[PDB]
Amino acid sequence: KETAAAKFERQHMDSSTSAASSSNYCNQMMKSRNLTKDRCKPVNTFVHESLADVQAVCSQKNVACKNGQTNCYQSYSTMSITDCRETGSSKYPNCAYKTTQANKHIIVACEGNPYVPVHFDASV
Amino acid sequence: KETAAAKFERQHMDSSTSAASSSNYCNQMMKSRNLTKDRCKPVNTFVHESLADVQAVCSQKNVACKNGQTNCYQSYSTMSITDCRETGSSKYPNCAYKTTQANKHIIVACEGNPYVPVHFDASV
Ligand SMILES: [Cl-]
Ligand SMILES: [Cl-]
Repeated sequence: KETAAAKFERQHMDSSTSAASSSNYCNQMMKSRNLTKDRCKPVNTFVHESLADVQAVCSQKNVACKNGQTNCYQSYSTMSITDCRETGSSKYPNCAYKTTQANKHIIVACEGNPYVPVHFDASV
Repeated sequence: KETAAAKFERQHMDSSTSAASSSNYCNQMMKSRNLTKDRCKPVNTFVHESLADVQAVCSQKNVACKNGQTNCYQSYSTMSITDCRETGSSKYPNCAYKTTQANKHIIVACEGNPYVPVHFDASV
């Protein structure tokens, strides 16, 4: 079974680009990160910063998570991110995503020792 | 019982300002919109555009909702928004919120006739 930290990395980290460079970024990334296996994951955000920078958010601003838990942290700085969301034309096994690039603060839930990101809560 | 459309308006519309003008905006708005009754609502976004402009999103870009439903729409343009999230010092009945102002696309779930916003899903 995948650890929570490893699942966060697979679903939400893309440090190898500064930004989404085209409308096809999401289609490609959702497939390659194995997020379209038995169904199309409806919504998923990738963060274009180093793993270290994202891990560091866990000691930044403590804020409530949408679900009411208190282990969420908001990045002090904006980060480059890409939101991927299924379009109307999307139908498994032919998943289809809209790619929206933005520079926003991220909010992650953190857990464990080491205390690292385990869920992507939202961007602001 | 409050209708879904009316609840969306109360929780998410603030057309009377162009933007959050101070760190105390959220404390004031969460109280006045009755979002701290029996407990502090952990997270809440206010949109600083006209009601008409937000309603119009329901005929803009159809995208998946985070929960997998297909009745979400992403605004074509960015809008002025303020995210309110409880801080560590927050303890009912003394709720305390961090105010974060941003200009971002909004994503809302729409329902009904008229087909209007009933949930705020996320901002991008
Ligand atoms: Cl996500
Ligand atoms: Cl919200």
